[PDB]
Amino acid sequence: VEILDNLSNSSSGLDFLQWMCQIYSSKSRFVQNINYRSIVPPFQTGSRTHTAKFAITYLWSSLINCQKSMLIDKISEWVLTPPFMEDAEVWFIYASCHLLKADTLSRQFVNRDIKINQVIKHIHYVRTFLKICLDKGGFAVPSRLIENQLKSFESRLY
DNA sequence: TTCAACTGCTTTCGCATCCCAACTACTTTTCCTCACACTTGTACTCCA
Repeated sequence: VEILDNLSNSSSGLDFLQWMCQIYSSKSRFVQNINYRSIVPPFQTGSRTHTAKFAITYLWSSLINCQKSMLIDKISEWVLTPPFMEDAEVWFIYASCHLLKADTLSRQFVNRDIKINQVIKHIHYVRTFLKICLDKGGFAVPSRLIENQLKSFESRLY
């Protein structure tokens, strides 16, 4: 919080969470037998079947940071690369990155054969990443309320 | 008097199970720093 809420010559905290998720990337299994001294899982380590909290804070705070910069392609290219096949929160973020492109591009700037179908691609990415998010374990989304927003992107498109 | 397998031959130079390692633990190597129980007088009166 100190780098982001300093704002003077700041890295805004996002290059430091990038530092955390580079050198503490460890897909190793949690051996669950040794007594643990000076480490604890739920806030500072990142084993297999547990995404690290600095990893998902790097995903939330770079989606929100990219929204406020209006580069979403570059986060959507990164989230593509790690298919965390053990959790639903990364897939909700990956579904929500495409919802933001499907939100931004659904203004149409007229009152176009390529402007149409690209939004349909992002709408179909949301409906298929939210489905695989909901098939996983516990991450309860307002899955009705998001469908009201995807249809609203298409009614503006028609 | 014939059928059917065993048969060597196509060119001409030069190209072309055992080991290791990871990280985190627990442990040993010792050396340094003090206390805890014991005891005789002395002190303050004790009873003669």
